[PDB]
Amino acid sequence: AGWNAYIDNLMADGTCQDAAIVGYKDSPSVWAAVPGKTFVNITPAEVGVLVGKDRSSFYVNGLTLGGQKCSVIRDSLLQDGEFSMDLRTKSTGGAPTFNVTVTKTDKTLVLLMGKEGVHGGLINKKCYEMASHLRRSQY
Repeated sequence: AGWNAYIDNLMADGTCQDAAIVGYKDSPSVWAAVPGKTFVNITPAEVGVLVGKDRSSFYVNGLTLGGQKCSVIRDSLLQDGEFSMDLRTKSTGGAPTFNVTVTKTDKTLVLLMGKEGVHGGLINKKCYEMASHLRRSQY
């Protein structure tokens, strides 16, 4: 329970602009998300591609989250040990892009988006430690 607590902790820093906890087994659904941003709009369909078996067009085609187009920098989402995927939003001529990290637990996907100028290495670190935290309550 209390999935909002995890979102609140992830957002306490001020360096992040979006975060969401999404259940992806059977019937994917957003369990907790930042109101009014992009992750709150993820659809079961996009989730299907994330935990998806076909991970080829990822590097050369990217993917989308809550409608937002993204590029894939690294994908170890299913590879054991790491369990995370690092993306960068896709922007227009000169629009600022943002770092995104997706981490997978037993039952959920933890997503985090940083603000402009925040290192990916940091978004990844916070997402990763948060996912580690949830697998302990067997989630």
